Amino acid sequence: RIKKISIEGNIAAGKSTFVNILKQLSEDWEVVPEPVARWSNVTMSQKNGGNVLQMMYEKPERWSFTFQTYACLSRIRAQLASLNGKLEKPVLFFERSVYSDRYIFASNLYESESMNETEWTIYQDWHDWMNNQSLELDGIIYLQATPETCLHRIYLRGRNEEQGIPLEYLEKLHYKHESWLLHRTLKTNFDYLQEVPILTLDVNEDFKDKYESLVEKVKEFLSTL
Amino acid sequence: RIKKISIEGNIAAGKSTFVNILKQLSEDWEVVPEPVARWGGNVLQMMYEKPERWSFTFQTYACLSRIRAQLASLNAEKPVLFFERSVYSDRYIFASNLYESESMNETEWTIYQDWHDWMNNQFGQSLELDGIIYLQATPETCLHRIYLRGRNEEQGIPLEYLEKLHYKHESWLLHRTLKTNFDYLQEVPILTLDVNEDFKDKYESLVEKVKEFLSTL
Ligand SMILES: O=c1ccn([C@@H]2O[C@H](COP(=O)(O)OP(=O)(O)O)[C@@H](O)[C@H]2O)c(=O)[nH]1
Ligand SMILES: O=c1ccn([C@@H]2O[C@H](COP(=O)(O)OP(=O)(O)O)[C@@H](O)[C@H]2O)c(=O)[nH]1
Ligand SMILES: Nc1ncnc2c1ncn2[C@H]1C[C@H](O)[C@@H](CO)O1
Ligand SMILES: Nc1ncnc2c1ncn2[C@H]1C[C@H](O)[C@@H](CO)O1
Repeated sequence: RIKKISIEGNIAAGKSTFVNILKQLSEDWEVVPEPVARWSNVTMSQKNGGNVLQMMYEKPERWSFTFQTYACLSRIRAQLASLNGKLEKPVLFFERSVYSDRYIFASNLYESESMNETEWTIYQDWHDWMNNQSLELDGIIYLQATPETCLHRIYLRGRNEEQGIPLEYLEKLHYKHESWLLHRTLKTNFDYLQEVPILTLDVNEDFKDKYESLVEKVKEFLSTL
Repeated sequence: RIKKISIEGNIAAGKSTFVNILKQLSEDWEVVPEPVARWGGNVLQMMYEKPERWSFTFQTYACLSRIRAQLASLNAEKPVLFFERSVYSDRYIFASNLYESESMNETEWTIYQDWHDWMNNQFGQSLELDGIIYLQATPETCLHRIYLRGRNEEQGIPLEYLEKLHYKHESWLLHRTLKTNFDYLQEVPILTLDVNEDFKDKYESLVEKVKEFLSTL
C-alpha cells in the first residue's frame, strides 16, 4: 500500500531540492521527477520535450495546447511506472501533479490568451477523461515561497530560457497556488481534491542544509494520513 | 465476442451509406459512426481554415472522440459491430498525409504517434479489429459524391488531395505494403469491394460478400 503525496509550488521554489532531500532519508520513500524539468536543461522523449519547451517559450499562443498535452501525458506515464518498479510504509513523492498541469499552468494560458475557447475546452475533456480512465493522492505538500524568492532562485539556477521569465508571470502563478492550496477557494472536478489534506511549508529561508524542521513537519503529516 | 469490423474508405466513397444499409439487415448488426461525420465543428472548421495550425489539435480530438464512441458501443447471437473508419485510419491515413504535406512537423508527428501508440496500448480492449472492409472507389468517383453530398465546407476538396489518400488506402488495404506498430493488423483479413457504381438500390451482391467474409472468421 503506497501513500501518494504531491509536492507543489511555483517555478524555482525548491521542489526538486526538497524532493531530493527526503529521497535519501528513507528507503520507504521514492520520488518521481516532473518530466518537463528534465527537458528543461541542459532520447526520443527528451528530444521532443525539449523541442516542445523551446517552441512554447518562443510562441506560446501557438504551442500551449500541444505543450500541455505532451507534458501532462508525460507526467501520467512517468507516474505509472513508479507503481510498477519500486516500493512496509511506502510513500511516493510526486514532483507536481496532473492537477498542477491543469489548474496552474493550463488555466493561466487560457486567461492570458495562449489557448483559445476551443483549445482549453478540448483540454479540459481529455484531461477529465484520460484521468478517469490509481494516482489519486493521499496528500499535498505545499512549498510556499514569494514571487521574489522564486525570481531569485531561477536566476541562481541560470537556465538559458528561464532568465527571461518576468516577475509578473510568477506573480500570476503564486495567486493560483494560493487559491488552490491555502484558502482552498479554487473549485474543481476532482471532488476528492476538495478535502485531500494539505501541509504548507515556508521555504523562503534557504533550507539546503538546514531542513530538519521541514522534514519533521513532513513526517508528522504523513503520520496523520 | 462482439465482432469488430471497420469499413475503410476515401472521403465520400459510400461508407456512411453502406453501413446504415447494413444496419437494417440484422438484429446482430450495429454501427459506430465516425464522430468527425457529425462535425468538433470549430476544430474541424479551423482545420479547413489553416491546416498547418490545427492539424495536430484536430487529429487528437478526432481520434480520442472515436475511441470514446467505439468503447461506448463496445457494451444478439452472432454480434458484429461495424465501425466507421478506425484509429488506424486516423493515424496511417490522415495524420500520415498531413505530416506528409507539411501541415505537421516532426515534433507534432512524433508526439502524435507516441500518444496513439499509448492511448491505444491500453485500449485494444475490443477496439482491436477482426476484419477490415475496404470500400475502394476511384478518386474521381469520390469527387462527384462530394458534390452529391452537397456539404458547405467540403465543396472545395481538390482532385489531388483525394488522390493522395487513395494511393495510401491501396498501399495499406490492397497491397499490404504499409507497416505499423500493431503487429496483429497485418494478419487480419481484409475484404475489398468496388463502389463506383451507385448501390443504394442494388446492394445484395455487396452484402452477400460481407456475409461470405464474416462466415470465414
Ligand atoms: O533552499 C533552497 C532551495 C533551492 N535553492 C536553489 O534555487 C534553485 C531552484 O530550486 P529548485 O530547482 O529545486 O526548484 P523547483 O523548481 O524544483 O521548485 C536551485 O538553484 C536551488 O539550488 C536555494 O537556493 N535554496
Ligand atoms: O452508391 C452510392 C453511394 C453513395 N452515394 C452518395 O454519395 C454521397 C456521400 O456518401 P457517404 O456519406 O456515404 O460517403 P462517406 O463519406 O460516408 O464515405 C452521399 O450523397 C451519398 O448519397 C451515392 O449516391 N451512391
Ligand atoms: N505543465 C507544465 N509543467 C511544468 N512547466 C510548465 C508547464 N507549463 C508551462 N511550464 C513552464 C514553466 C517553465 O518556464 C518551464 C519549465 O517548467 O515550463
Ligand atoms: N481522422 C479524420 N477523420 C475524418 N476526417 C479527417 C480526419 N482527419 C482529417 N480529416 C478531414 C477529411 C475531410 O475533409 C474532413 C471531414 O472528414 O476531415
